[PDB]
Amino acid sequence: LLMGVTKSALSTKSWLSAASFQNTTHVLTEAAIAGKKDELIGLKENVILGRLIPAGTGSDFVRFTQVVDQKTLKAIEEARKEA
Amino acid sequence: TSVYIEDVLHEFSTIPGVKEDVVEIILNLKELVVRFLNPSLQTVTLLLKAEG
Amino acid sequence: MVQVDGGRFATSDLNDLYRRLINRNNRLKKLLAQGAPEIIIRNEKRMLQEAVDALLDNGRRGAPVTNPGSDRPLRSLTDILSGKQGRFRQNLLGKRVDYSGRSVIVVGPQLKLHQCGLPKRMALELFKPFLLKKMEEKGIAPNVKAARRMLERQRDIKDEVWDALEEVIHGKVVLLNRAPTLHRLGIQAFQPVLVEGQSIQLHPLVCEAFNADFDGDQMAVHVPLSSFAQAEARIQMLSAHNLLSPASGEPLAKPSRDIILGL
Amino acid sequence: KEVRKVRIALASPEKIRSWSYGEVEKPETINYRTLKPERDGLFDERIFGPIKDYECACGKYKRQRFEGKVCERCGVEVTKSIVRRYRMGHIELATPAAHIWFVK
Amino acid sequence: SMARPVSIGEAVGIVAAQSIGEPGTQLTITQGLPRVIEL
Amino acid sequence: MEIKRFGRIREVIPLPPLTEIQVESYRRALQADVPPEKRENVGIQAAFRETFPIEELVLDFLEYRLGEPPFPQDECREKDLTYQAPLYARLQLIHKDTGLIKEDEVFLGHIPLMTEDGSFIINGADRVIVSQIHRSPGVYFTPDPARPGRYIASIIPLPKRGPWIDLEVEPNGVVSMKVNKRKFPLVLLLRVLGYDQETLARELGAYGELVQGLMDESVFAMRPEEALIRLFTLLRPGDPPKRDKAVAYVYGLIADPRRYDLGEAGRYKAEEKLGIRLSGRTLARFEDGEFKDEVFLPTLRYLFALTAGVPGHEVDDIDHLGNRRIRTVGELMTDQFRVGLARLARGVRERMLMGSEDSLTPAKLVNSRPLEAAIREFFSRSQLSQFKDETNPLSSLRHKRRISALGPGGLTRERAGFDVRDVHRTHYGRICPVETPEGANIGLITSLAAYARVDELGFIRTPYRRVVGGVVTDEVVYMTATEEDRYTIAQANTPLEGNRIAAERVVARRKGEPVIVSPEEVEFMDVSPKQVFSVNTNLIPFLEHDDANRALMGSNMQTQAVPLIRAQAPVVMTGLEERVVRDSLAALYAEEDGEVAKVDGNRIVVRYEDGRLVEYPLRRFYRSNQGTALDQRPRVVVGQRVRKGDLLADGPASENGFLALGQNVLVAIMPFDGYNFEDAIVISEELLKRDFYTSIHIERYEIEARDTKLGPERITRDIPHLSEAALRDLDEEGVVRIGAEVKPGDILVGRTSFKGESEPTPEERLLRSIFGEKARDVKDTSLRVPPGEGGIVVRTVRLRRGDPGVELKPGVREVVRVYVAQKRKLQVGDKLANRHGNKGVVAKILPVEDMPHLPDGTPVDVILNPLGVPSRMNLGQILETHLGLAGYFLGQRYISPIFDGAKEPEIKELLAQAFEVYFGKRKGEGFGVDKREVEVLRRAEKLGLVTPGKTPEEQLKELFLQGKVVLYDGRTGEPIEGPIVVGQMFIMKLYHMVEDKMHARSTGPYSLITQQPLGGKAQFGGQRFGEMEVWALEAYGAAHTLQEMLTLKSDDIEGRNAAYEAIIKGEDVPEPSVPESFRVLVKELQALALDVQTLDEKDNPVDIFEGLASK
Amino acid sequence: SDPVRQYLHEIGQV
Amino acid sequence: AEPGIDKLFGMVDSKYRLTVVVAKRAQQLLRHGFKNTVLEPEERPKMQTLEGLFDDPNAVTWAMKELLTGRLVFGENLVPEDRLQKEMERLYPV
Amino acid sequence: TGRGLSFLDLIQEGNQGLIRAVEKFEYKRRFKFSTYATWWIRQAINRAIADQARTIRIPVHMVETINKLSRTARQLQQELGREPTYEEIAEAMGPGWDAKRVEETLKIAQEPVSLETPIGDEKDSFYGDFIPDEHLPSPVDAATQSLLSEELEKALSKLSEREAMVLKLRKGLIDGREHTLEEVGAFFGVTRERIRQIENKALRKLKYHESRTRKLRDFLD
DNA sequence: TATAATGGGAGCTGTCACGGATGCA
DNA sequence: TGCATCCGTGAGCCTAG
Ligand SMILES: [Mg+2]
Ligand SMILES: [Zn+2]
Repeated sequence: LLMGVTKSALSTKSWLSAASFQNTTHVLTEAAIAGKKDELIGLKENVILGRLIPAGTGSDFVRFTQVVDQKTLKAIEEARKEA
Repeated sequence: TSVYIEDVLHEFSTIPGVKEDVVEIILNLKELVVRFLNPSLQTVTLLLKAEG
Repeated sequence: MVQVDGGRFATSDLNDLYRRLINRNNRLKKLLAQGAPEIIIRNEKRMLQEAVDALLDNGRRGAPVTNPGSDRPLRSLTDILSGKQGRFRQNLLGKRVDYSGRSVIVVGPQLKLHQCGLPKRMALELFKPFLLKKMEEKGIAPNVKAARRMLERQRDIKDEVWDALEEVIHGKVVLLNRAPTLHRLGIQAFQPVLVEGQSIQLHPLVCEAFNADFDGDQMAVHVPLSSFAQAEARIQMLSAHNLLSPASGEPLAKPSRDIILGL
Repeated sequence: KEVRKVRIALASPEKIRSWSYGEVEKPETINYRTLKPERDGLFDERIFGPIKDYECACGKYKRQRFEGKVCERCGVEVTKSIVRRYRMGHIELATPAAHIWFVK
Repeated sequence: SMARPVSIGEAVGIVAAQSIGEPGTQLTITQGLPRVIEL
Repeated sequence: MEIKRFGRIREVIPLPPLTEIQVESYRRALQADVPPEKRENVGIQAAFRETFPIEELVLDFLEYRLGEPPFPQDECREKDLTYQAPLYARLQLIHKDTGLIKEDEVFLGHIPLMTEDGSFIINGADRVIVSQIHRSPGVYFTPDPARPGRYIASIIPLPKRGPWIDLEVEPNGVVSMKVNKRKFPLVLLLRVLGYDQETLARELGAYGELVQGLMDESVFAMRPEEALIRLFTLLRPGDPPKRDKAVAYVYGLIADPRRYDLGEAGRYKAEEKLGIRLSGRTLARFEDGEFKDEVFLPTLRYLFALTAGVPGHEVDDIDHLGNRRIRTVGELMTDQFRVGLARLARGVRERMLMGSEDSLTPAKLVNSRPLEAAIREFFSRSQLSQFKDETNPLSSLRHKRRISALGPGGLTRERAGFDVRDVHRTHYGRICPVETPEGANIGLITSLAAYARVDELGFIRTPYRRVVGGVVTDEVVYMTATEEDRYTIAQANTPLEGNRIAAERVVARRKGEPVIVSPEEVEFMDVSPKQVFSVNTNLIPFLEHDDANRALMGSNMQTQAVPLIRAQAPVVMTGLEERVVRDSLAALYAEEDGEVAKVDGNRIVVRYEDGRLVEYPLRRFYRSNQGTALDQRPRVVVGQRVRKGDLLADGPASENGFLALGQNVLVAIMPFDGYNFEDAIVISEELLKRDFYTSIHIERYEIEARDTKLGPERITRDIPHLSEAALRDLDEEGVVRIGAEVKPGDILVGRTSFKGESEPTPEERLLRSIFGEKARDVKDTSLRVPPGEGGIVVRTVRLRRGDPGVELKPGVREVVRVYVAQKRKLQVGDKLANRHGNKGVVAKILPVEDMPHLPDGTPVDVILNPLGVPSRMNLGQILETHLGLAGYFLGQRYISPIFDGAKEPEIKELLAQAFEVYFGKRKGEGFGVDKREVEVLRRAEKLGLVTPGKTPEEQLKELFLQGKVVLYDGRTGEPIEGPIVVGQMFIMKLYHMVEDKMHARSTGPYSLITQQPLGGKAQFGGQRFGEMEVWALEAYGAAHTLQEMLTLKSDDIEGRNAAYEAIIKGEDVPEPSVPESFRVLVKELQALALDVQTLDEKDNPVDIFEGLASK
Repeated sequence: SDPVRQYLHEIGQV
Repeated sequence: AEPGIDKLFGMVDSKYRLTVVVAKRAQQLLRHGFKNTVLEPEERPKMQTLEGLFDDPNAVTWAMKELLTGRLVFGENLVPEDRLQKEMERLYPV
Repeated sequence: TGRGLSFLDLIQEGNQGLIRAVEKFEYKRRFKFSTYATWWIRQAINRAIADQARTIRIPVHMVETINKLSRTARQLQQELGREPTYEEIAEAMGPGWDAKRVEETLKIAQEPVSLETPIGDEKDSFYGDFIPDEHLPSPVDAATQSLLSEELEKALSKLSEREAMVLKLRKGLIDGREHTLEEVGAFFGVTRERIRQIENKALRKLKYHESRTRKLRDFLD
């Protein structure tokens, strides 16, 4: 099934995205009837919510990377080797 | 560098009996060529009084 | 229901809509208690339904509820939510922000690609809390409060505060943006160079990606605050780091009219 | 706990009443002489919250020592005035009325 | 923009939309932007 | 200096009074000069005669009268009053039963008066009523878009004066009349009009296939009363079909001259189109009890004949300027006056039932508040009532001469397609095809042509000279577009000897179509090329060499010129710059011949022939709507003899009576180290040195002190916790003294407001105890100077309550206005522009010793980039530069007419006369050719610009005739490797200045509901990081920067407080939190009965309100 | 469709 | 252009990972007052005020330079969070 | 119509008046019903208008006074050819009315304005969006208050534990309440005079530290 | 608190294109 | 099942105002 960009954007899973795009009342009525849950998968969702978007420095792929200097590195190494 | 006119409060003024505004009077005072003969001298205050 | 400078009151249309609803509902309750006939009770019930409709989505059904002596439809909750002026598009997908400025831009050909010219007085406000902290570090003020009261007046500003602002903005970058922002290159990060005057100095090579020229354009400035935001702006958004267009891969930071002409 | 999802659903009358801190019975807004909110109106402090932080309407309780107390003379809880941005009211319709979204 | 493999986490959708939209104001014996929208 | 003027064309007539479109309009509308009995049924008189008499008791209208203004124009502008005249109306109340008559003159409030220049003073602010173009009322025929061989006939009255009526021939064959969004068979209405089948068949049977569909046997069977009742049932279902009700409704729909009104234009157009005569401005009449048709049968006959194909019936071009008319100030004000009068009449009729019917007077019967408010509404909040654009005098002139397609009764922006915005052929000589805004308003806002004038029916007429035989008469005929479509009209430049056409073939127009035609076919001829363009466009010399897109930019930007303290008329004028000043009333002129008695900086006294001694005061340093100093200077001397129409005082932006919008600067066209890159402009510091492009501006600050529920706001010098350093320049009463310099943060007016009731925090209790000082009752609320503003205090107006002649709005004790002036010099970021569309920002101000300079030491003033020229196609500025070089050396100015200006041969001749002065002075002073000049000549003859082998002087002359000269780089002394165009160009400093634009904020005011920063420099607001900005940040992947914009910068209250605290303490900014606007969204959705719940990954609720909204 | 018209019709039946 | 930005991008599988590393290290430096730096005194970034060459206050500049030196180890799941924080505050107290 | 209440609202209130009239009507008087009906219907309509037509509701007698003021001003303007002053309006109102009273009555009669009033002829800007929020503290204000708390605690550390506690209790830094000297004496087991004395000496040491360090003066605004 | 009084009134005007529901042959 | 026809909804960004 092929739809245009407008209908495809309106038909997405995120009711926040759809209702902030267009046909706000239609989207909100159908979503509230269905009891829809927005999982906050896309950008517009987390932008509305003020959350850190899931791209770039917000991508889970790079989010949790740590930095540590070799001094503290060896220190904690011997520390966790002392038990 | 500086001009005081009696009974004139600011540059955007106008003296009665004078055709010029203070802006134009100052623009004319910008052309005054004042030669100091004494090289040690560094500030003069010319005084002008006129009527009629 | 707020008082304004002149002691006058401004109120939302939702209050008048709610008042319509309260009045019609109380009159319906009293009409029912007094055993009013069915024609009257029916009229009151249909008016109550219309009042609820006007509160929730005014203009949806029937004529829009207006204010007395006005053609302006009252702003209902549906109107508040939806539209280009609606809640989502106007205040959730985009906001007015602190630590931002706006000024007329100027050609500034002496800058290196990673630089821009930020006027002193703009940076004074754009970095005001950093400058307060640095004026406390250096001896220029006993505390933040005294430093701020010292900056408040424009004749109380001495040269040490300018050198302190220089120490403050060292290495930091600011975001320049020119509307309309048509692609990600409509915002770029530059190391600012404090200059006298009141004009922003753009670099020549970025004018093309900005669609900027110098017939009266203006650009907005934003100060990334956190170390994380500064890292983002310097690594990912620095002008000299975006030379090829993401749309075609070809360089879009390339020589322009005067440069091409001389060469 | 951190937010992960956002659910939107229809509201029961019981849930609408559970949101509400009081019924707006009068259509008045504020008094024409005192400029204070009119009781049981659209800006009632007893319903929606104190206009000023930790200060009930009449002024018997005016500090943080009483947070949660509901003044016996005026009926206003002494908490942060920010709650007047948050606390819902309600109106009890005599005849039920259709939500025009689900109609039109 | 870098002539190298794209880094994981790039907002590729937004980049695509902006890349397609930016020259729209330039689209003119030609069907042009109405054709682009019809597609 | 000498003023050489080119141009063979001699104009048989001068330009009409340029503001007459406003002046005559309002004068005819008011009829204040006509004695009442001799007034005509127009304007206010027509409105009164339309509203009266008022029946059921009878109240009739005798006459009206206007009084004298209670306060003159200057006092109105001073005290924020409306310049207006008192309106009285003599009304006699009659009892049709008794015969009693009680006649009284009731006072219906005030009506705003138009000033001398065609503007208005509404609440002290100058405003202009912009003319409105719209489709003329009448009867039109336009093709049905569905069926090609069918046509819709439209009947269109004045706006708000009746419904449109559409006649269509349906596919089923019957003719349908469509009114008020409802269709029915026209046959029923014809039967109501008294038409019978015999007359209809004998009147329309010539068209075979249509009268059959017209025939309806049942409708012909039923009587006129039955058909009227049936039509009422068809038009208003549910309403009981009472016979008197149906009579009233159909009458007020089709025949009531009070409820249905064609224009006078509409009546004439219907007559001219259908070959009929109208009794009045209605479609039918009510005579002797029955309806008598006047419009419907003619329109139906025309529609049938058009559908058939009968010769003599055409479709109508609805964008023809004979079908689009101009509603001027008089007509718009009259419409609003009629509506206010109708509301007053409703009140009168309602009171003619209440009260005691035995004892009543017109003074008791009339309440004027409807009319008062309906006039105030128009003048104060109409879209066509605009804040007057009085930057310079040409701004006001052009503003008054503008035509809007927008506004009440017209198109909204979405309803504008291409047909309206298009330049129609009939715009020739009526609407300027150049002067129009860029952007969404293009083709909707336009300007009246120079020679064009609006006739009494509202159509724009343009003049033409009569041509009989081959002789061109001096008699002019002003024609509408409709009448212009009848004649062959030759061009204005067609050659002549005396009054006779010279050429064998002339260029002419038939219905705008261009055609080469013999002198015997010439019926009329153009007056001048000027008549094709607006007043602003006619100020663009060498316009014939400028592409229209950039000519538009120059024409519009002339409006934005700032009056400079040393303004000059351009070296290359077009001829209109004197009439512009005159008709704009900038300058001051002598009434009759006489002799100057006195000359002051404030006034000029003249003794005329009549012996009477007349004194003219001079407006000195007044602030205009846009803060540009309107200021008159005296241009005569004591004892100087003057004639009628001579100049006594120059207005702002006027030099000796010539429009002086900018300055004449020496410009070199060359790149310069990238400082003119992409239209930037380089200027010499010598411009600042001699105060070129230096303008005086004034700003008005205002502060009120009113009564509170906590005590009186007091304007006072006693402000708590402030030093004498901060209070230095305040007088006894707290107001800044006249003449003191004020910087950002300085107090203009001191004010104390009473502190709001609040308990001191325990911190404040302990601090007050530590210091031993009472916390004052009042609070510093003084009016300080905004950031980036300031200057010199030149005026202070103080108004209290209780002092004579003053009454403020209720509650306000006192008002104070401070006026702060400033002498703005040119600086980087200011916008310059020439009359050809070349506009730029000052980017680099170089010291004189760096400027490209002539061999004789003369440095240029402005460096412009040739790269601005080729893609813009505005060579007129190049021609102006050449002629300016010539005139710069010859010491003379020129008047080059539009499309009849200086041509290249004559420009070369003047350039040679100038080169003689340039080079012979040197060769006589004892100097030969420079070595660098020889090198430049070498490279120039390599460029093919001079002939190899001629002398250096001859080659330099060859270059000079091309407008190019040798230029030394002041930084090296080495010459520019090529010859460069240097000359005098007229350049203006536009209104857009960096001191006005530059703004910056760190923290400031937030909005009430959204808790986001406010917007606009005026409110110290933040920049809008909108959707597309968020998109840019997303595509970059700057998640934390985006989250800062979303939370810490604007909406996170907790986070913004904590972030400011962390930055002033030296800590890293804290992790953000929930945006207050998202909380607002949640609560508004709850108000819409929608449960919105934030959830953790276990699907349990998450309270983003932290317990404050849950019991 | 029009509440005033509908109520006027309802009135016009008694 | 930031000095050695090409090598800094070569160090990582994702430029955004590079940015996160730089930002977290700058946070470390600010929180510990630079007493934890991996830069020798001759490698410290300097700025030119009227007094003289002073330590560059830009912790992000510092962190990029340290990353270039390579005495920093970066990656996911290297140490518990509280353990890292407490060991860093034990070595370099606040 | 056009008095603040809609046509249908006026119709419903008039129906209420008609119900009252049906209840109170006395056919014995031989009057047609419409007379008594009309009286009660007019009364109900006018009461409803006065009660509801204002956002800030105003008592009915005050409404009638304001409308008397309105008609007085209108008569004066129709007889003077100009709008009247407060003094002329007070004169025409007669005994007990002065210009101050006329002005205060006019001020009380001022109706509120809409926050969504359009600013500009385009549909982009509302009047409310230019109205700042004065209630919520600014970031600068909140930071100043927290800095004041921190500096006050700094200065209170320069005291002894007990003599800083006496000040914290007597000035509300603890409990939010200001304890009396007898209460602080009962808490520390000393005489009320003893607590007053150690409070005096604690404030003395604080004043000395202040005159020495000048760390709190900037907080006096 | 009483003479009788018994169904409103403004509309509004030069766009357009599409999607989806209703309405007829 | 197929069309006309009606209703509802959307129609660029920032500035100032
Ligand atoms: Mg530009
Ligand atoms: Zn209380």
